[PDB]
Amino acid sequence: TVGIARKLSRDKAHRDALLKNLACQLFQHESIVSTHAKCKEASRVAERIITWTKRAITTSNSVAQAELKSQIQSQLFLAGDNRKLMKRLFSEIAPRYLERPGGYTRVLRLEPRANDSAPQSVLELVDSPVMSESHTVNRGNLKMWLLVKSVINDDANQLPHNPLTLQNLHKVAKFKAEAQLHGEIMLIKQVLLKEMSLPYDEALENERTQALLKEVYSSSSSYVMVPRP
Amino acid sequence: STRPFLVAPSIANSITTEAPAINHSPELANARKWLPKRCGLITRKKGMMPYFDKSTGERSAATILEVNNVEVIMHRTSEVNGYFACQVGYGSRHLSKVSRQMLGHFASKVVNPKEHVAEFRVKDEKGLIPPGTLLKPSFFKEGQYVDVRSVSKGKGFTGVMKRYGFKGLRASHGTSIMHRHGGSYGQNQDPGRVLPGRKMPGHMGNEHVTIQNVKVLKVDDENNVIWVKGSVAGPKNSFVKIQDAIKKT
Amino acid sequence: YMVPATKRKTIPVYPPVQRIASSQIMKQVALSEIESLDPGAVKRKLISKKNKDRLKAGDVVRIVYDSSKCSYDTFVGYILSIDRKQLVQDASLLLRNQ
RNA sequence: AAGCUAAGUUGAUAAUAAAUAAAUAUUGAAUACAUAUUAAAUAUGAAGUUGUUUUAAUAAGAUAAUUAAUCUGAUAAUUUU
Ligand SMILES: [Mg+2]
Repeated sequence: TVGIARKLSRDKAHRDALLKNLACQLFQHESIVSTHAKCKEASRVAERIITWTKRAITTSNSVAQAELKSQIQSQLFLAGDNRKLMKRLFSEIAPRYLERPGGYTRVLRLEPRANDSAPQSVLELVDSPVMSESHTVNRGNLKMWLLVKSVINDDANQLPHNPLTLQNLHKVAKFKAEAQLHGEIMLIKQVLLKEMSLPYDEALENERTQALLKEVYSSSSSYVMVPRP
Repeated sequence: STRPFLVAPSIANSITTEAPAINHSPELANARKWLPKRCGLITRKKGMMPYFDKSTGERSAATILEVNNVEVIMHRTSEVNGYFACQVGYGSRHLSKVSRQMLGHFASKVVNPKEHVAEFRVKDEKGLIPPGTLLKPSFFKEGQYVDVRSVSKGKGFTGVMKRYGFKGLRASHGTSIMHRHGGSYGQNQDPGRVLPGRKMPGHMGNEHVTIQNVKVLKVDDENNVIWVKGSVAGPKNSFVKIQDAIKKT
Repeated sequence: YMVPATKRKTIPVYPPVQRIASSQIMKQVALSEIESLDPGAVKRKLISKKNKDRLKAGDVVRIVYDSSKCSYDTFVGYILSIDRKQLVQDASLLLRNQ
């Protein structure tokens, strides 16, 4: 009771309702902005739900499967725009994480909101598909977009990529096919260029992307450690 | 090759005399003190579990003290430092965590960058151990008694009811809005103030505690642990110090 | 006029003697204790959550004490509960008799 | 379940020693005796004193480092002992 989770200045039931709601919204929209604390707890729930889904998908035991399904049902409000959410979890959301061991959600710190000074954050699903057909882009993963923007900026400036940026890119790649990733980047890039003032040469851009990918993929003091004399 | 120096007659003719023994001298104080003969070792409180005496079949609550990488770094003497003591280190620590100065110090004494350094004060020069030498749990015998030092769990800001076991007030018989309060905190005008050391709410715990005469139950070099009978102060992973006891030597 | 030529010496850093995983110790100790206590996991088998024919609330049981250790009489009781704990050796059971 | 808790567990009630209070003495004049000394010398003597033990503060001293590709700190992030 004391120190197992956040309390969030709400009594039990209400808190539970809030958290379930947040999870549902995250599943719906892929990315949401809220207070930091709320995000932090919401992620815990969401991750657990995802894992349950995964287990249901995998495990042979019928009994286990049923139980997991029940748990999933319990942990959601399947009513309005969440009516088909159960289906979505199994069919669309859970598969993306089949190989990934935990860390399905990403919390990113924003600026504290001006009126209230409450510290804010983005909570979002990790590998969310950025390109929906009959739509162009999707309301996807902010981090990826940010990375792409940074890359573009670097290119514009003709500076080398920051090591941090490279690390981030590598992380993104780890659970991602190369070609797919490249495609995603390309999709992002055009859109970004359109948004910004910058021009767009297709082939050149492609080449740049390829170069970026290559470095990412194929991997490559005053104190002297010495034995006790 | 002389220098221009003078000298007063008052100071030249002053007969030599030795200053007598001051009680507030370090040397004198040393003599007074009731110190252990041997040294001790630094340990980490890991947890608690039950020891079973196999003959009598009796259950003793025992706390496990882990003696990882304990090593004498250097010692202090009456001539230089005014007391006899050995600085013992415990446990390895990563370069990144250690100050350059401290690294240098460690190098000076051919040890690895330690996790916790502590002096153990001893009686006489005999008690000192050669520096750079390792200590094991085998330094203590099962059955012997030790004195343990560690830092108690912090209770944060505590009321007088919890700190000093004040009785508080009655629960329901008129009593209003003061159920756990300390009551009067002084007398009227004829002190006209609150006396120093009045028991009052405030921080409790996270303080040093010496617990005396604890029995060493077991000592296993293969596991790097000592077993002590009873409860030792502080949380899991707190640094503890054990010396051989003075009351039951 | 000699300028002071500073020289920041490269400080050596020696490795530790012993090699202990402090995070494992407790478990190891527990294991050792259990080995000491019940050779061949006999007492452990009953009370095992993986054994089907274990002890359950509802079982009536006769506890037989060793005569060499103590001089206690043997006790018969209906098990109300088996108390399983974080570590193994301190498990117990609570049984009654009218 | 953890945690917190006592009705639970564990431990302590700090020695050894120094000088003493009331008191108890030795020798021994001043005062041919007597007198433990409100004389010179020499002794016993208390849960009291000094001290010890315990905690907090202070920081003499000691070890090391020296304008720095990872010197010592702070700001910042994830946190709980
Ligand atoms: Mg007691």
